[PDB]
Amino acid sequence: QCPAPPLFPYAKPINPDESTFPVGTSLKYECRPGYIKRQFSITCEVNSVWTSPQDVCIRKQCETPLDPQNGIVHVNTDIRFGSSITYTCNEGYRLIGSSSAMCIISDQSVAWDAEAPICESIPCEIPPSIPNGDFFSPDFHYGMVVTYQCNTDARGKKLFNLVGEPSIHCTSIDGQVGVWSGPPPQCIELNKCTPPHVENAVIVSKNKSLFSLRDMVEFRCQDGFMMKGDSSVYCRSLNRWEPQPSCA
Repeated sequence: QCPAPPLFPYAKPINPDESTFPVGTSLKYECRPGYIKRQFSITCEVNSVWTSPQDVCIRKQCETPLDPQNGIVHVNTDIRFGSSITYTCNEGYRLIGSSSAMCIISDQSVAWDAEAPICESIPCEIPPSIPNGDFFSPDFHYGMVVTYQCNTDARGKKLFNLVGEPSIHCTSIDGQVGVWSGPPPQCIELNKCTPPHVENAVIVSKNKSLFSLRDMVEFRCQDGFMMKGDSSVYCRSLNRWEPQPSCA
């Protein structure tokens, strides 16, 4: 009075074709590849329904995954047959290798179909060379800082004004390519001024790549705003402008 047995995703019959079994019939089943090896029986009970033993087939375990150095392993389900793991690298590190692995049948057991990846520090190009100066460094990777310094004269006395941020650091925008945080500073002669900047204004006087002491600069505010302060300023020592205007 029993119908054909259920068709288990984890088990198969040891000796496979029929559609009618009397009550009390026992059939010999086997756990499929990737499950811990076991032979068992399914029985046709008095009410014409089949019963199999509890937790008969357990999925085989793959080796314990570890977090890469400077990275993390993500176990989304478990570390058994059919499951997958993904890897990510931490901030300032980039992945080399496979970003995922799956627990698959390997010979007479189970194994990860890929090796764990490396999370290496994002590298940087040598920082820029600047005329009349250089950077101090103890090979550049994410986070490293470099400070620039102007050359002194042959007697160790100040010869240039260091203009801008003296320090820059290796960073990244995409998490793959390393970029320096900003531009390097400049080493300007003591009787010179660098071109001045006023937001939402243009220079109407002669533009210069570099200005000399007492040189004048005239600014014009763009259409929409206008002068606050004097429009004319003059080059002072130590890269200063006297007086120091605005466009609001």
